[PDB]
Amino acid sequence: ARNVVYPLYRLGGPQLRVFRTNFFIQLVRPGVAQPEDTVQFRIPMEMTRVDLRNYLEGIYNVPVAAVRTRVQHGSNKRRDHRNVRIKKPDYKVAYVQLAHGQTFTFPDLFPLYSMLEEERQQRQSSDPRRGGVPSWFGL
Amino acid sequence: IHLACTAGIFDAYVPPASQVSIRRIKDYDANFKIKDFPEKAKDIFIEAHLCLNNSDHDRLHTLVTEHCFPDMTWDIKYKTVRWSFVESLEPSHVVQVRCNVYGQITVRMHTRQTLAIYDRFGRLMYGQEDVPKDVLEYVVFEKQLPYGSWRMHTKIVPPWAPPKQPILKTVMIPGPQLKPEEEYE
Amino acid sequence: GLEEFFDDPKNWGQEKVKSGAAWTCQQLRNKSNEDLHKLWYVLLKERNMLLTLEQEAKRQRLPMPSPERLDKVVDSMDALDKVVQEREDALRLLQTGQERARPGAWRRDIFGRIIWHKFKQWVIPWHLNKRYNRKRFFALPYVDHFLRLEREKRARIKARKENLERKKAKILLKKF
Amino acid sequence: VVVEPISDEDWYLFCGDTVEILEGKDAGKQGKVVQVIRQRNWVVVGGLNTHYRYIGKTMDYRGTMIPSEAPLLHRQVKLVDPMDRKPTEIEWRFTEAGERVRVSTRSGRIIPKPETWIDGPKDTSVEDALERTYVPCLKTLQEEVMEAMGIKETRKYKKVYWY
Amino acid sequence: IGIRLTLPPPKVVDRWNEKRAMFGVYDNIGILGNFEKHPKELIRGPIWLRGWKGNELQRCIRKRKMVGSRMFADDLHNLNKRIRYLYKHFNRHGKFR
Amino acid sequence: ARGNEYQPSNIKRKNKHGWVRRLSTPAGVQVILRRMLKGRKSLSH
Amino acid sequence: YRARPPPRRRPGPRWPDPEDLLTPRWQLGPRY
Amino acid sequence: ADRMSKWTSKRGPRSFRGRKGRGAKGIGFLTSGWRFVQIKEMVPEFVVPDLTGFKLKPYVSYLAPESEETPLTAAQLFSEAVAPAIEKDFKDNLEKYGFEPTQEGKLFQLYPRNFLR
RNA sequence: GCUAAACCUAGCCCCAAACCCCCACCUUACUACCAAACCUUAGCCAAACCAUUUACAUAAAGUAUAGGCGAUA
Repeated sequence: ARNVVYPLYRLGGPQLRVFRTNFFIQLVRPGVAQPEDTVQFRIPMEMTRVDLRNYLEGIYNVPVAAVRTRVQHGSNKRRDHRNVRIKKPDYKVAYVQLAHGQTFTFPDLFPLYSMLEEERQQRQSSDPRRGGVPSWFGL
Repeated sequence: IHLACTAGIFDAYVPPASQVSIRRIKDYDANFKIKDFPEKAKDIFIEAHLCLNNSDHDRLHTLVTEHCFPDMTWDIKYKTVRWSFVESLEPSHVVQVRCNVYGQITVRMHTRQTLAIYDRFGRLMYGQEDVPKDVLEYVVFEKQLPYGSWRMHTKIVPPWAPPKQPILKTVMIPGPQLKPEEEYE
Repeated sequence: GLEEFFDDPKNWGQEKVKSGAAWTCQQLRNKSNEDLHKLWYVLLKERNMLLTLEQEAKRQRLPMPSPERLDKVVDSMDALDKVVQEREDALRLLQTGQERARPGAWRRDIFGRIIWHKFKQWVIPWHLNKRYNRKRFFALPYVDHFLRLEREKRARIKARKENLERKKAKILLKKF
Repeated sequence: VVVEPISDEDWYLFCGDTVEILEGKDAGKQGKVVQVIRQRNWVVVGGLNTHYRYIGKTMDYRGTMIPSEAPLLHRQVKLVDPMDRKPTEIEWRFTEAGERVRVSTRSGRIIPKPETWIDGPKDTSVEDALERTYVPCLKTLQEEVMEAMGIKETRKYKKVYWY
Repeated sequence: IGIRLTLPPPKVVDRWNEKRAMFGVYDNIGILGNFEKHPKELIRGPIWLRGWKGNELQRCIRKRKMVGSRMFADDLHNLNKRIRYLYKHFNRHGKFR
Repeated sequence: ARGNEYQPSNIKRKNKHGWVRRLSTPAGVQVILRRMLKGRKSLSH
Repeated sequence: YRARPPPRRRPGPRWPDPEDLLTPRWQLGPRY
Repeated sequence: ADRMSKWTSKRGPRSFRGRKGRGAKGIGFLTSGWRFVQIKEMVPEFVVPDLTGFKLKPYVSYLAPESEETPLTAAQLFSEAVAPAIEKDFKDNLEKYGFEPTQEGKLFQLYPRNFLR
């Protein structure tokens, strides 16, 4: 879990257990193409390779082979009108190579105004014969 | 947005046995006679067109519908319009009666009228100032079937009527133009 | 496997999904404990799915299909914590009395402010630690002057707001 | 922007009330309130107080015109009696039917207050969201789940020095 | 440019308000009240000049010695500085001496 | 052309003007107290 | 506009309770 | 010079960059020669249920009856749990009903809090 | 004709009255986890320099009194 103080360990203690986990994981289509065994995750910055391996293996039952993590530095050059630097959050990206020769690719998700259309198609735009007169007067 | 109008026309009568529509319409108000429509139709038409000369902006808003105000006003904006009705020969009359759910009526008119529209510098561009010319017109009035005013919705042009008057101005119509490579072939 | 990170395929790109009702604190209080755990992990799966969906939608620049679902589950998640934490509270007292699970005390930092020091866990007793005793927990006398100033500053702020408040009301009563 | 202090108890108008105006444009006409905006006191009324506005206006292109409903202030507009046909002041008078209900001043009339779905593939049945499966337990969540699922542990937690 | 172009909204002064319709009531509580009171003790305001007048220096001395132990630190330092300056000025500066 | 008076270095930052150099002597706590009086956002590097 | 009730001396002896620290020293001895 | 900006792992000389981790927790210690020893007892090994046969789902039906918040105040829990028990047994010492005079024994202590989350 | 003009609440000043306010942080602060505090106020400024000297409710009274018996206190 995150934002919690952990029980400390002394030699011979019990196993530290998190019976109601706090972590929240999302996953993203890689920006530059990745091996067919790699899945790319965003995980909270208070999380570790061992945590993520156990996290996936325990919750989802997806056998993981290896994990490598990288902490991305959000940009801090984008100034508000007060001229205050505004920094979007740093994040942690985890590359997870699956085991047993499996393969994966992020599937392609995502595969009152009738009045304006109807009045525009029947707008009766300027008939250049008319030369600018109001047409409508049947007189 | 509670439009006061009815988008399009359900069945626009074709220019040259509807009591169910009467039952479904007059019920919602319960005080009306179709034979009371001719006088009101001519009165609203003439007073509204006089107001078009006046340029009383609010009165035109109250009389005409949303689909009818802006197109008239924009052209009439920044150019005087000296419209005038004169003595009529033929009484107008209902053409039919048509029924979220807002109703429609149509009226046939054969009038004697005059137009004179001047440029924003005062120069004539259309119509003759005082010639009383006969006209035939088909006009649809929409009825907002609470307190729905019986406004003039639109006028419809019949394809079997003579064309429009000439125009005192000379006009070009640039059609097939040249291209930097595509020739006039 | 990983397919649980995306909802059933029929909902892909639908632009609208029937969203149920977020759980309610009492409606969870009616439930047991094991079922509470299981429902928590169910909601975890849902929250992962929805956060992934949001990130992808933001990446495409196509609109988020139905964002409210995310908010709903988050609220449910929050509610769930409260319920179990309530039982936690409703046990601490009823077997130790303590109103806070994590032990702490009141102290005076080096600047004089009264601060609530929550304790950390250590495995040597405090009196022979070398980094703990470098951390002052007392106020030398030269601090006192600044305390007064700080209090005075705060007083001014309070006054202004209170004063300004009634002026608004007064002006309002001069309209009606 | 001056809006007089009127609290919820002192306020009477709501979304969907039969409202007749006292002043302003379209005087003395009745309508309904789609929305009441308490923060700035806007009263939208169907087709009443309308002001016609151009939509689609460029430097040349004129577009269409629509009667946008200009909202109204609460003093400008009062409620409508469904029987007496007269806007009467809403003096909060306690009644046996309801302690807080709109009661007319001219006559002892109480005005009522104006204010579906199916289970999906991922929604619970109602009768299964109320089962009283909870037995009152003094054991915390951790003990109960460990005993339930058979997780085993006997190594003891060693003493620690909090401070 | 130093002039406006729109007349301000005409202020409404209610010359027959409460606090204008009584300005001076009980301003003679002594000469016809058995001299129980004194108009001095009708005038609200600061504790250090309820019924007293002096120049700026005397006024600040009175403020010090009468409320100068309840006043915030920075204000008190400003006040002592003001006494020092007004002393220097009144006692060493001017045309007449 | 002149102006090379300042070659930055973080060790010297945090070991000449840090939070644990102000709190090492009482005058430094005067400085940090002045700065959290004036309401600054950089109490000490 | 019935004017406000006229000011008066507080009708009775002033016995300031001796608890509050604001009661001035001179208003507590035997002289007063 | 960037006084305002948050101080993080990416700024200082090489020593700083090595030392200041982030919120990620430690799991073990550093033995001689810059070697790392990780303990199985500091890895927060998760627990999960078997979701088989689970009748509860992420969203509740809108049709469910509306409710009211009544937080589990301590006396309420004690009543619901014990009051029948004390009532029945008093007609014929408190550890026999559920009380725990101390907490050093059991693995899931309440105060101080040992079990995580 | 451009550029420009023009406004009036945002708030603030002086008073009264009342005594006031989950997690991480002394190591390189915001980093889960190891062998000591007390000591006069100073001199600018006036004395036309400067050396003794030189301010920090009401009335008694600027009186007794001090003072290169002087500026002043």
